[PDB]
Amino acid sequence: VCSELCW
Repeated sequence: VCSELCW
């Protein structure tokens, strides 16, 4: 799960 670390 990656949101922040992908944006």
